[PDB]
Amino acid sequence: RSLKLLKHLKH
Amino acid sequence: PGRKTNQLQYMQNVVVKTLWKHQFAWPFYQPVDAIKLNLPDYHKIIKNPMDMGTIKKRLENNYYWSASECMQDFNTMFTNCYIYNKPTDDIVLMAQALEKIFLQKVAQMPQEEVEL
Amino acid sequence: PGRKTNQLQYMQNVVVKTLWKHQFAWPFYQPVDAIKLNLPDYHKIIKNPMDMGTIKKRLENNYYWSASECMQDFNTMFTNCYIYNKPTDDIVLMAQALEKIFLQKVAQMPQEEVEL
Repeated sequence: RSLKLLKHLKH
Repeated sequence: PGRKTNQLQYMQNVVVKTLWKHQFAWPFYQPVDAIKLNLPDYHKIIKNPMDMGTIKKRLENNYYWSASECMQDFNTMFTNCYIYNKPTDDIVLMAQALEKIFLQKVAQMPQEEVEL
Repeated sequence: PGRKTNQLQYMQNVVVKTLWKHQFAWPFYQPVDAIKLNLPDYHKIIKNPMDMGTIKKRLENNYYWSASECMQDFNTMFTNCYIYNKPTDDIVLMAQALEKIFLQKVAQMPQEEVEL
């Protein structure tokens, strides 16, 4: 449920 | 291209200042980069991108003529998030929490816009 | 050949439990998916991936012979994050905050390991 968040975090 | 107004000062020093410090604001600090974030359908779905970093810079650069524009940019930023993402995604729940605070502050903004 | 020890019970019911509840723990709940997340050099650099979901499952299924092995997995998880990301990235500061709590909990673990 957090994938876009993880993407934002990493990038 | 813009002005100083009482409502725009409120958007900058109350609305944006509060939202920027919120624990859920960070996904909205920068434009969505669909290449780096691996979102190949983002621009197909979203034709009017907006983010809070752009809104903040517009306020700091006196880009806006009226607070109505800044409020609409917030509305666009939030609505884009709901259109693109699933209602169960955490980012949507974060956007909703931010939008409620936005609306609470908008309820308390000076009601007549006055150039300063 | 795993075991059930006082220290491993502490790792599960204090260390994992405490860290999972922290607001910074969510990037570590599942293995890093380098393809989904667009990190194409991730497995070239990180050859021993680890995450807190794996650690939790290992404790729940008596995978470890000693808590020292579980502490090793936590160190791998934190260090992978320190290795792969750049020094000023937010995720590194998040991992540092989690490691600080990890070390505080480890300091309060029973010092001699006894099989139950």
